[PDB]
Amino acid sequence: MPTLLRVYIDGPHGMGKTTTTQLLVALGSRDDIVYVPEPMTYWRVLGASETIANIYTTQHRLDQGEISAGDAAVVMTSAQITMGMPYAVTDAVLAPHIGGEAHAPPPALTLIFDRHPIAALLCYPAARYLMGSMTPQAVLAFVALIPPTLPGTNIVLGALPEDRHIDRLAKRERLDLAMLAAIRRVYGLLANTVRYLQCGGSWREDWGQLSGTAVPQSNAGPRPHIGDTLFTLFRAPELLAPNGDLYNVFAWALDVLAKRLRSMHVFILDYDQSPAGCRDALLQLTSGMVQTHVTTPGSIPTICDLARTFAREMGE
Amino acid sequence: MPTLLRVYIDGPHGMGKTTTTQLLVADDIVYVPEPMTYWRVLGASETIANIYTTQHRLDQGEISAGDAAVVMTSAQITMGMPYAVTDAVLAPHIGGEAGPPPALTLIFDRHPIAALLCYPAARYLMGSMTPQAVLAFVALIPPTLPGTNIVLGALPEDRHIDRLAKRQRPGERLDLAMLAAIRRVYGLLANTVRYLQCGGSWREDWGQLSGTGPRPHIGDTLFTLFRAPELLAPNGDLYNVFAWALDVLAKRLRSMHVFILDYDQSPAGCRDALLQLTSGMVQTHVTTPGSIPTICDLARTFAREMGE
Ligand SMILES: Cc1cn([C@H]2C[C@H](O)[C@]3(CO)C[C@H]23)c(=O)[nH]c1=O
Ligand SMILES: Cc1cn([C@H]2C[C@H](O)[C@]3(CO)C[C@H]23)c(=O)[nH]c1=O
Repeated sequence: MPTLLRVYIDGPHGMGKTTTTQLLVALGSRDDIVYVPEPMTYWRVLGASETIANIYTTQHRLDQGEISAGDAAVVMTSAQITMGMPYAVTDAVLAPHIGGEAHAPPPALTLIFDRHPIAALLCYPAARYLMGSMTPQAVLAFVALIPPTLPGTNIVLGALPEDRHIDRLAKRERLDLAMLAAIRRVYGLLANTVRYLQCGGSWREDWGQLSGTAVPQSNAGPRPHIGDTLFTLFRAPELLAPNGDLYNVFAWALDVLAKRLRSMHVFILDYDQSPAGCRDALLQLTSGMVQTHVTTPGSIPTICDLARTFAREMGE
Repeated sequence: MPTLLRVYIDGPHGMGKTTTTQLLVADDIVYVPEPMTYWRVLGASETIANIYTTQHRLDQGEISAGDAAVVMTSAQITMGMPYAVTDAVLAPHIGGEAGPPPALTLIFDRHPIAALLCYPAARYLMGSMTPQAVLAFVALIPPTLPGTNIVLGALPEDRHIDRLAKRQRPGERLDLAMLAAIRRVYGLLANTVRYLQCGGSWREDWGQLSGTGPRPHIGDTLFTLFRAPELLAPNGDLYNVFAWALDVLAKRLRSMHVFILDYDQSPAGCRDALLQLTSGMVQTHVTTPGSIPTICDLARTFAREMGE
């Protein structure tokens, strides 16, 4: 009965996620830990041409009033599909190999992913909605498509003060502070949402506490108010019927959001430290993560093959 | 636990699927109708019209293939939302196969694969969707649960054109090139399920598409559409990311149970044939004691809100 440890490193761009993941992997034996990198080659060439350049280019032309919100939404929506494809297809092929949740002995294999499918199907789309370039209905359609949450889904989010974050970003994409704020807010909201659900929060019971505007710990702390969760973003006029509550189609999508996030294992990594400091901190966090059994005898080698294949073909 | 019979009425538009499903249920049989209100108002404004106008603009050379594909892509997300959200919430209620009449019969107007696979594939055949986008939607197809019975149609082309002309939805343009494409995709779909059920291995047969248990040839299945040059490396090999999506397609389609309804007849004749087809469909148990009444509620609420 070989066990597997899956860890998805996620959160806003520019905090040091990629470095620290590589550093952690460099500490292990090549055969017992494998890095699933960002699929940059899929994004710039294989799925479409220079998808990142197109997203940045679209938000800029919308911001400058050169294209309409509608024109922006179509490009952003199609672009996000391209951005999420390698994550969704990897999740789908991995799925059959994942058994139940297995502290416990060291895992036979550890897979560290640079992001989870919810980055492209939920977080970046929600931030683009805040930026005016995605409709809330399209964000909810993406949510309804998030794959069932496999057992042992450990997600590591990141903490980094805005000023240090902004500092790192003056490195070269395009320098969008509003987008940085939006993606930090969405990942904030996501950590609070997982805690709200894990504390027994029912969005349907608390929906009425939202009426207002905009004024995190994913696995500690008291229960957050629904106003500090992702459910706050969907009180948009577009989604409300003439009686005032959400149309049922959108309510069901929120039911799906709850189901998917409630069973996840979320951890917060302080990135306000040197690269080796982030590496250790993540390594200490990796000890409280949930492992799973695998379903077949050869699932370990198959999974390892999948991960190396992915890295070779799609990472730079 | 009580048993459930799920029946997805699908296939090319213009065949009379909605006419014949109306008649079928015209409290132990509930209909999840075509979510026309989502398409025209709730999800976006007149998405049908936007899809047919875009293809028309592309056919006339007013917009580029790239401009069309972005619109078709974004619009297929809108079209499929009602199906995807319905499947996501119904999923936890479906238990294993049960194999006497079911406690509930849920008849749907289409399955999620219409919007995540068949319409995208037809638009690729129409030059208005990239094959990479079709495989992105394929990777997102929900896992096939037990008892997924899908009814596809059979109808001669000329008769289908006649019926298509009467069944025009709001914003639709009569397009015989799209009719041919959607008829080709659904025919390929039926052959693909048979291919996979008789043990066909797309990876083993792939060379037959380029290097020259009775089952259809692979060139007569959906896999042939994915020999698209955009998905291949300079040496001709398919990129693994796309091969994986084809592995997902094989997994999702193989376990669906396909039934063919002859539409070349009257609405009562079509309705009657549909009912004859139900004896071979697979029923499942539900997972909770309360699964039945809540599924019924889902179905009525969907209908009331999104049905025309
Ligand atoms: C995952 C994801 C990323 N991105 C961009 C922002 C980020 O800085 C990046 C590297 O992660 C360049 C690519 C999106 O726009 N959408 C997405 O779904
Ligand atoms: C399911 C589906 C339908 N359609 C159109 C064709 C059809 O005739 C219709 C009603 O069934 C108008 C809507 C698409 O364009 N994409 C789709 O995924």
